[PDB]
Amino acid sequence: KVFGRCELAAAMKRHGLDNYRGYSLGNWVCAAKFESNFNTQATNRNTDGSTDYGILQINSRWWCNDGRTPGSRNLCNIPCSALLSSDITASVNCAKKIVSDGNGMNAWVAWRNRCKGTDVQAWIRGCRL
Amino acid sequence: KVFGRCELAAAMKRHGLDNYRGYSLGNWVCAAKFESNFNTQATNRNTDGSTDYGILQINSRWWCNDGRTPGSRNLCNIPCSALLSSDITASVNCAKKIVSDGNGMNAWVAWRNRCKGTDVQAWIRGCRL
Amino acid sequence: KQAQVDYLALPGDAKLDTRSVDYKCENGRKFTVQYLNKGDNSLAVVPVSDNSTLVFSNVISASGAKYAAGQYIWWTKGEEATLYGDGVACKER
Amino acid sequence: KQAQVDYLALPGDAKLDTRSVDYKCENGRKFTVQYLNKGDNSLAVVPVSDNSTLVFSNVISASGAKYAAGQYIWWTKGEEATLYGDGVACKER
Repeated sequence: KVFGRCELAAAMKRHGLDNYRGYSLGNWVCAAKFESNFNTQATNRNTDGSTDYGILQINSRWWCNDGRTPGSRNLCNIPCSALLSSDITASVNCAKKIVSDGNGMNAWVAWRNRCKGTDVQAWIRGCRL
Repeated sequence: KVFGRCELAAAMKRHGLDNYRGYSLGNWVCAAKFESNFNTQATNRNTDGSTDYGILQINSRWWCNDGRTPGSRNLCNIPCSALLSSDITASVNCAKKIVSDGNGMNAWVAWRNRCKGTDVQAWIRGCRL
Repeated sequence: KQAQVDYLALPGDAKLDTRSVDYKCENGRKFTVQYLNKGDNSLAVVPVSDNSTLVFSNVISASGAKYAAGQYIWWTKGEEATLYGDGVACKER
Repeated sequence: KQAQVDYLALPGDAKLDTRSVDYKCENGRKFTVQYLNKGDNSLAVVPVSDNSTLVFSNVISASGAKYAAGQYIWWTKGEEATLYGDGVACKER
């Protein structure tokens, strides 16, 4: 499923992402936009043998287990396949742990290169949350 | 020369360290205390073959050149010997560049382990500035 | 002529996977990176310049493959990459 | 019995210097670190635990020797060291 922008913002707001660890809602919608383009089934292989999964592209070396990545830490203790549902719960929860563990949103390459320092609030405007 | 605490705080204030890059005066006096204990001649060898010099323990691999450290970057373009004066100017200027280059005060191991999250304002109290 | 090379032993008995990838960045630069993945260790040997090549070590991140060394960060995402430090955008090729 | 070994090629022709140091940390842990210094590259092979040993790469800092790998930071200052990540105060011996 490809979430709509506002549709995604409303779902993320229900989970409590607005101001989660000090990050306003727009930051989360923004990271998803540039990480996956709102596609819950997006996957991308990386140079370290890992793969990024889901709408928030959770990495298989550090956070989830996809059974094919060397040196897997599985810190969210979850199979990567569980992060590909049209319901973003599993992703939001692992994302909360990632940011909760001090990793900050700086942990997302797309957020760092496309959201950091921008008008992130714009990503929730017109949405009527 | 071993600077006195308040004696050091006054000198650092004259250089403009208070609120330099958003870091209150206390952070700078605190970092000196735990890095060198206010001794302008302090030197410490490290596992990477570098040496830390002066009251702010500036590193010979990244910032100054002591002519005996492998892979020297000398980003402050200065000989480490010039960082051992009883006048902290050279040290303050290189420290300004280090923090000005976004390395933050987190760049100092002593600040990170002994000053971060503490009552740093205390290090300038009772000083009369 | 001659040539001498120093080698570091990588820890563990895990299978080693090596790969060389050519890139071209937005500043004209063109170089090749060597990726080494063995168990918990994952490295990237990158020539951050014409006379300086660094051994980067994979560090924790949420997405992509982030590597660190010196004052640089080499962060890859698929065929794309970004070099931060003195980010520059690069593509495989 | 047997033993297999994979080696990493350290870049450049600078002189390589290696040193093994034994530490003891605040949690009772006891291990040995291997330091490799060659040109612009500086590494520290550290067993962050009983079953995981990582190759850390030296990264920029103002003081001490700061190294990074995985979710850990190994920062040394003289005979002292601190390991951050899941910090712990360690010292030589």
